[PDB]
Amino acid sequence: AQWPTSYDAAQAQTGWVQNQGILPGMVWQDRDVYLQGPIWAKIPHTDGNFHP
Amino acid sequence: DGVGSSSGNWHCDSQWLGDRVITTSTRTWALPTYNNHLYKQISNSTSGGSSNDNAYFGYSTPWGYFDFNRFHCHFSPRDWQRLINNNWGFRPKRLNFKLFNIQVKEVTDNNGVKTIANNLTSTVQVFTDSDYQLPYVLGSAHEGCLPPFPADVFMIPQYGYLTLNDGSQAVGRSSFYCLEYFPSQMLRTGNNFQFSYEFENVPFHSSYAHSQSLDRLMNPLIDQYLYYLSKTINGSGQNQQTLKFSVAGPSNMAVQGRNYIPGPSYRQQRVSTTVTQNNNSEFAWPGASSWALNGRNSLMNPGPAMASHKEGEDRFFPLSGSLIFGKQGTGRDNVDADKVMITNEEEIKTTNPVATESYGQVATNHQSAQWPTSYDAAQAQTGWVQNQGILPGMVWQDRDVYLQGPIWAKIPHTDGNFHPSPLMGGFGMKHPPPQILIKNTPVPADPPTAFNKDKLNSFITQYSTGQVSVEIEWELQKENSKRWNPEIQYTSNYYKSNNVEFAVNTEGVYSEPRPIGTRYLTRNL
Amino acid sequence: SQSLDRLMNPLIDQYLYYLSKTINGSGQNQQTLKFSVAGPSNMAVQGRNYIPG
Amino acid sequence: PSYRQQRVSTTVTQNNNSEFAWPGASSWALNGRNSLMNPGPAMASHKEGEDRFFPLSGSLIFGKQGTGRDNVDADKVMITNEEEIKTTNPVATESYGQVATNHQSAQWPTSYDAAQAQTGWVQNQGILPGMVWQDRDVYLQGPIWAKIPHTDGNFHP
Amino acid sequence: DGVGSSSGNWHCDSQWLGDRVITTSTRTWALPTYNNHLYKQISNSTSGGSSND
Amino acid sequence: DGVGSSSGNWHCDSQWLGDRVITTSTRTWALPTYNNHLYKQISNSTSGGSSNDNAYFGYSTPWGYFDFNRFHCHFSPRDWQRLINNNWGFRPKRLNFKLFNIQVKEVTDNNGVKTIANNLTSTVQVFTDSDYQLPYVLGSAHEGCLPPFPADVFMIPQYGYLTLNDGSQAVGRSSFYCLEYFPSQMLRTGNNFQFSYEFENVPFHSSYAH
Amino acid sequence: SPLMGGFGMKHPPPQILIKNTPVPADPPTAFNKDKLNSFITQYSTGQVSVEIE
Repeated sequence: AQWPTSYDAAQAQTGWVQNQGILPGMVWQDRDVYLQGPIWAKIPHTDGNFHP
Repeated sequence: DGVGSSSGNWHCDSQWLGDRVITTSTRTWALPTYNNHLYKQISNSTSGGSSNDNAYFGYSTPWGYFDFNRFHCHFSPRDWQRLINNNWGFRPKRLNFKLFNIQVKEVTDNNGVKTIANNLTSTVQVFTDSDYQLPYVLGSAHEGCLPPFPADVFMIPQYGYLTLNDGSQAVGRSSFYCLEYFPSQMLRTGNNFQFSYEFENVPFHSSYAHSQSLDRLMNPLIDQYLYYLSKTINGSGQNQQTLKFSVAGPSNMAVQGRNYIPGPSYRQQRVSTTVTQNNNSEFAWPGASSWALNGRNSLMNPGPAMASHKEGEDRFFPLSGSLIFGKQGTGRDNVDADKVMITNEEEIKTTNPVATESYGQVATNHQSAQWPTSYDAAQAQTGWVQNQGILPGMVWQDRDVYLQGPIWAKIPHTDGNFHPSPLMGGFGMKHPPPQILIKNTPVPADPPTAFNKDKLNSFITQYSTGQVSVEIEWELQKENSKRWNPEIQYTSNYYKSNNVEFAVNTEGVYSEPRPIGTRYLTRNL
Repeated sequence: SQSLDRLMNPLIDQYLYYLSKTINGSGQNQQTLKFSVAGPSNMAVQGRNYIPG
Repeated sequence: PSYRQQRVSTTVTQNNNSEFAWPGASSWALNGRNSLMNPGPAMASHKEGEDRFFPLSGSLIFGKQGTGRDNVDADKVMITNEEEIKTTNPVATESYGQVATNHQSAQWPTSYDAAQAQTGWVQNQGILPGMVWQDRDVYLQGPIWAKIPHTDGNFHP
Repeated sequence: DGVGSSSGNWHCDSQWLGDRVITTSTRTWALPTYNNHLYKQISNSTSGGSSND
Repeated sequence: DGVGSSSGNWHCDSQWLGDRVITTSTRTWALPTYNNHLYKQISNSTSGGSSNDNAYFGYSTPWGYFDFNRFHCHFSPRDWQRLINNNWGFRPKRLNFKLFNIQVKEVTDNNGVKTIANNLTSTVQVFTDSDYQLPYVLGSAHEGCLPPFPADVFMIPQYGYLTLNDGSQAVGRSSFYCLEYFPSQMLRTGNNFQFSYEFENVPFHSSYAH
Repeated sequence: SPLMGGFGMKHPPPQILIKNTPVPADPPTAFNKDKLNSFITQYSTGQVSVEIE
């Protein structure tokens, strides 16, 4: 709000989130498979992965 | 049945054992006739022309349901104090549910005077959705729970559900459920109903606060064997670039290397309880920080567990990042701040980011010196991180539970989820306690003496009452801390007052004066 | 057959409050704090346990 | 995942002629206190073909034998580099990628409404499904173990 | 008979098996007094003069 | 339950043995609805401005209690004469309590005329504070005991208790008790209640003069 | 020994509490979260027997 001096005061501002990573409490569905689509894939042999 | 015999007993107490506590609650309920025994399609168009964000399509059913998904339904205030002052964690194990002492009454309203009489031959239908084949509405923090005070008589809420909508219209994928399509038994006089359920394995709720912060886990006496960049120029300037490194360092704890980082964040607008400090503009929706789904904006209600405010300022709260309860007798439309109770998660500030602050800063360019040409050279620039997703090495605490807060929620049946702890607090399960549906069996009035194929729409006015008992066994996690100084404990204030806290007033109205958390004891890390 | 933002009971209010007004309107020094119950008519601001992926 | 770090060159003449160790540090805050994002998420130290660049605080820096403790030169310290994990982890001093920030549209009724496609830089990216990464390497002079903080939740501790 | 006891249950569902399906339906009925407990002879003449058909 | 069957009997007499006497008393009681099923905070301020000596703070409950803590509740005047004219001392040993023949009535008061009818499906809740977890008010010489004459019908008194007070105000140490926080069972039609108790060892009362 | 006369005990005969179970009147057909304050006017009567040796 105002408080000592004037220029310091500023209204609430928001920004757009174009990319969002995983957060706790998130839920989602994986991509659908198709009759012409692939069946399986090999998970790369790495130290870590998420939802492979 | 009969004057000299009952169909059920008292059963209202709490038993404390070594590592277990068993709570039993008994209440008296009243069940009216809902929707005149009809299923009705409902939508936002039936309540005027609203915005796209509030459009819905669903059905209202003549059934009622039992709700005890709140902690005060099972713990007395003193029992809650015993739980939170002596245990590091707790979790439900199994529950027992009983329905008994059914009484069905019929009402006649002729020429003004109203008469109520017993209807001994009427029935009440009860079933449990143990296969989770119906929409689950117990995880939306709705009213109609068992009253916290055992002496109160409560009304059973009406069951309704929503499905897919396009504005106020439906689509072919929308589902219609008839609750009479579930097994129906024939009952005699004096019957009772009961069933048991076992809670699936859930983690203990963290009913403690951390005595250490994530950025202060090092030894304050010993240096690290790691170096950090401390100087880039000698100072003065023309061509003074250099690279100097230093050891950190109890005197430079900020730049020390660390193994773990604070959990995820999602920026919320900051609101002050001192109204003169807020901006002189209407910002509740404009600065709400919401999320969108299929073109519909939904408020980011509490959301990720984040610290409510920085240290030394409890007058600030996130716009929609905290649970807000209403005081006893508080209205429902545009009430003042003194009529509501705003919770704060200040305990988790040791591991979770502040809800009204940026997660941190990140580099947004490549600093470069002169090199061929001049305009190409640019100083280092950073940008604010307003939302940060999960990163490896992240740690966080979940939202606290409250005496007036919800207990459990149903995890949506989807392909994937991450850390399915309910955002309003509690235990998230794939198979939560099943919904218990109840309804009065319709009793038609006198039909005409000539056959008519239309369904009957003239019934005897009836309602039912009875007693309901729910018993839940909880597992306890004891504390074995080596802390020397005394801990912080929840306690009542000795100072005199007109009324006793968590009691009834002169008019006989029970009230809960403040919200009670669970994080009073402390532990390291 | 259900959306993540429409999992609540459309007939029963929540026991949680949300900030609904910050000024009385007109202006010079009109800051205030008003809270409300949501609310089948205000499903957007209801508290929820899970969020989209 | 990634978390942008400032890029510093071992060739001092290539760096900006200004004092930036704290100002461009890329830190995180807790209870009003700023703490350096010391090494942090495991990310590739530099792009291929340039080992003269290192992240500001994204690498373990050991001291040589007999090295002092206050304001020592670069030749007195040993800067590690995680160049091996560049096959799966993002470069520490680069953006994770680009994302769309608007709706491209053609003409349609009126003119000013029309807008070309625009993209923005992603400086920090959290965990997403289908992500894979390698953890930070261990060293002969490095630590062996650590205690996971006793909290309600953590990810990949 | 009695408030605490019923004489019948829900029994309304359908069970699907390999080569069999079992359907169960339960409804509530109302039965009035018909014809004032009398048997009555009826004919087309009692409803006017109709055709031979 | 039923016309042809009762749930309890006469049981009103006194048996004299060698060194023991057994007294049995049966009375008919009436229990109204107290406090409109509410718990109410009470204090001296609610009854005007009294002196500091009479200040109090407590609660009134919708419960009633049974009182037989008077000698005429068990001894007839002739039985009392037999006791005091022939014995140097006496003391209680054990007691048996029974509640039976419960009848719940509902009252309708429309346009003046009052009608009373049976409510066969209603229940009455009874419990004993065998752990002494509630304030004890039977040792204050209060009214509401069983009438000395067996033929009299009496009203069950309302239960209330007091706690710590500072004038008409309360303090943090004050306790609030809810009687519904005790075990509650589901009852059918025609039930009865009974329990036994053994008196702890007490000295004989000196029923003599020196 | 009680000053008004009699036998003083640490564990005297326990208090026996009794109450009529409330029976609410007809509730409204629309849900309301407030506790019910409309009950059927009732009272109870019976017999009590106490035997002391």
